[PDB]
Amino acid sequence: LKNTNFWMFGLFFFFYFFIMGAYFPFFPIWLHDINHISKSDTGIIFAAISLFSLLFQPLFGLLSDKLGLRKYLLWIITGMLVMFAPFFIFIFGPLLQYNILVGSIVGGIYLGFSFNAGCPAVEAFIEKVSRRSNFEFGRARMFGAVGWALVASIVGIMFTINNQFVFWLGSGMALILAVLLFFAKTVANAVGANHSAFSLKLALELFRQPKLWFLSLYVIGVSSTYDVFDQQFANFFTSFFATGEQGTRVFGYVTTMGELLNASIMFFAPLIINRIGGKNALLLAGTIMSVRIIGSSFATSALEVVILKTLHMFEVPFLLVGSFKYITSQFEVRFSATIYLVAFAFFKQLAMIFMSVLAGNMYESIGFQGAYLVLGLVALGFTLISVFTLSGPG
Amino acid sequence: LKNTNFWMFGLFFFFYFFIMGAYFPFFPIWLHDINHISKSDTGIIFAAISLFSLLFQPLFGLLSDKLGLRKYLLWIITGMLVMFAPFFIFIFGPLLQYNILVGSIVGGIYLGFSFNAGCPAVEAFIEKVSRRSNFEFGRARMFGAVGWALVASIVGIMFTINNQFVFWLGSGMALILAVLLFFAKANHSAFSLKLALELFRQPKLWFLSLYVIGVSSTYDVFDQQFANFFTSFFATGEQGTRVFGYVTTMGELLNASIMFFAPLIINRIGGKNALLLAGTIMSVRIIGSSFATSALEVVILKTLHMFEVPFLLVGSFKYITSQFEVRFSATIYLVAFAFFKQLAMIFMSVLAGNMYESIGFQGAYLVLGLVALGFTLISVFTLSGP
Ligand SMILES: *SCCO[C@@H]1O[C@H](CO)[C@H](O)[C@H](O)[C@H]1O
Ligand SMILES: *SCCO[C@@H]1O[C@H](CO)[C@H](O)[C@H](O)[C@H]1O
Ligand SMILES: [Ba+2]
Ligand SMILES: [Ba+2]
Repeated sequence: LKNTNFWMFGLFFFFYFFIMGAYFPFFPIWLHDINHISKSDTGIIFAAISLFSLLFQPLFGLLSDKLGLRKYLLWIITGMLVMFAPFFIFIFGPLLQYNILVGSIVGGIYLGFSFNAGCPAVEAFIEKVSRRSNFEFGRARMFGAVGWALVASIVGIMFTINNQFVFWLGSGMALILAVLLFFAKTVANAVGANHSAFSLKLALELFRQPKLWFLSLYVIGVSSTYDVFDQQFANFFTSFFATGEQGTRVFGYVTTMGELLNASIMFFAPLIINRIGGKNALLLAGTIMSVRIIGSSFATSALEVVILKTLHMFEVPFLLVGSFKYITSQFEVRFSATIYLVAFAFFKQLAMIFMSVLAGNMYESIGFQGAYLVLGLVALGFTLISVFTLSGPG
Repeated sequence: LKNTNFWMFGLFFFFYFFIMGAYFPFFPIWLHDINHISKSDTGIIFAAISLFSLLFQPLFGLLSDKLGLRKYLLWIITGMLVMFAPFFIFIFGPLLQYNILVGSIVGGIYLGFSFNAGCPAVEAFIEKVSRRSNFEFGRARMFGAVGWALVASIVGIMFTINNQFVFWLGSGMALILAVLLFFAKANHSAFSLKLALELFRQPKLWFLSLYVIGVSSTYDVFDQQFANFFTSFFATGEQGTRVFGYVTTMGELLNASIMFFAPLIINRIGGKNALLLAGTIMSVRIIGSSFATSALEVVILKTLHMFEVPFLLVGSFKYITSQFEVRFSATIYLVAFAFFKQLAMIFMSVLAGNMYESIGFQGAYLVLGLVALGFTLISVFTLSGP
């Protein structure tokens, strides 16, 4: 309402999703369209993205939650963010062009994990400040969602003109804006509080129950398959458009409009989830997941691929809250700590290391639409197996 | 549009007016409110400010224009700017508190002239880069005006909390930002003694000089310590700087908006009338400040400074352009606008500073408001006709 720390972190949510909004959606276009990198090479890039995510994400889930609460980690993340443009334009870009991809990927994910493994730890850090004060994390998260939307259109429109200055703008937002939010720093009943910790015996007891294994199979079979599908979908999407400018213009307009569609539906989504149930609503996401990949295998027009892109926005709430309420309804509260780590974060990244290579090589071999039928078949395949992930009903 | 040197120098306009926006408007408040310096002492500080300006400004007008074009001078200015905070917090601040003002003023203006005499030379150096390329100086100067406005509100709001870190921010802005702009690296006039001697032969200069000394210097001195007088009308110490921060920021947006449409007015009214209009609004503010009673009344007096500026910037330009030979313009700016104004401001700052200690702010404001309006009435007859 008037909380001084609220604006400190509300703008921090906005100015981080500014740099997040610049990098992530326009990352594959910057590799193929701009850096002229092949489909197999991009497959190697995204495999290394998932590898550093598998290493750094569990390290931050133990740090930020326990010792990291003293703002030390958040400064390190900002230290990398300050040198956003003098990395892509000066270090990252030429290392890829050097034709040695193996040498290049290592140095590439060192600044890459600040968004992949970095963001959940930053979102967990602002989750703690919101619980300490009056302001709610839900309204604080929405402050940043507009920053993701504002950039997506601005980068999409200004890309073909000069992508170099949009990168040169993001680094500045981490420099002139992020530091200002850092110098001005820091009996209670919480509405939602997750003060959890994990151990080897907690994980060993989690391995005793088959519930985890059937859940893991959905995370690997369906989710990882779909997550890999989106890694290089942008290049396939842009191809359907009249010009090179027409591709990025519409792709910029879609992620911006899609975010407003996502937040609007994610709002009314818990009402639906509670009536459908955790298992059934999770499978609702799996159908709208696989229908997009399998629909992409027969894609013919530009307005047809626009309709396919929006499906991703109908999918997200039924999997964000869908995964939450499943663990909440089918697992002990104490186990939730290992669950996110073991399945949601470890098994998903391990599957995404190999799946990204195989699909990346499939675009080089059988093409986009060719690979989409293979991945669309397996995602729908595991979705049909997920109907009987507990016991055979009657 | 896409000029690589435009962004390298447009941001240079922004990040300099960042440090300019920190120092200049909040300089008197840092002396009286913070350093606890008297009105007579501040009068001595501003006299030394005008003395180093009278010495360094003519030296840079000959350097940057001729030899200085090889970026050597711009590097020296940045060398002082890097040590902005380790000067005010470490050297300048204690020297004043060492209750020896004479010893302190000398060392104070060595970094002080980097903004007073420094800025016109920086604005002239960048005027040359704009002339060399596609991008225009008019749009490049505006790039920096937002930097002056962004800081003014940020310093005004954060001052009472910790003024030490805002100073610690400006020095870094010259360090991490200005150096990066250095790795990535028409008025062609000259002046002489005979040009200046031919200038003294014509009475036009003397009548113009009298307006620059009588009216302008009087008004410029008035603003040197007005901020302290303004902050007094406000509910708290926080209320003074908050509104003073909001006013210079809003006033800049009001100034740029009106200076845009101003040349249209000037060309219809004439050069003399533009100066006569600027002088009336100048003296009315000073004389109005002598009877000031409320906080929203002083806010209205502060905005009048923003109504005045275009009628004197372009007002002075078109007068020389319309009543003097193009060759003479080089000396004109040095002789009256820069030398006579600073010489008058050396003594006027001492006398007015001593007047606040003697007859107070409002008291001094009637003496200065009477003379400024006095010279404005004589400028109706003295100044060269339209
Ligand atoms: S750490 C949160 C970032 O996740 C992304 O958030 C944006 C904008 O808020 C969109 O919701 C994307 O779908 C998420 O991947
Ligand atoms: S070299 C600049 C001196 O002029 C001042 O510039 C600031 C920043 O834009 C404002 O225009 C002030 O009104 C001027 O005094
Ligand atoms: Ba949570
Ligand atoms: Ba000029």
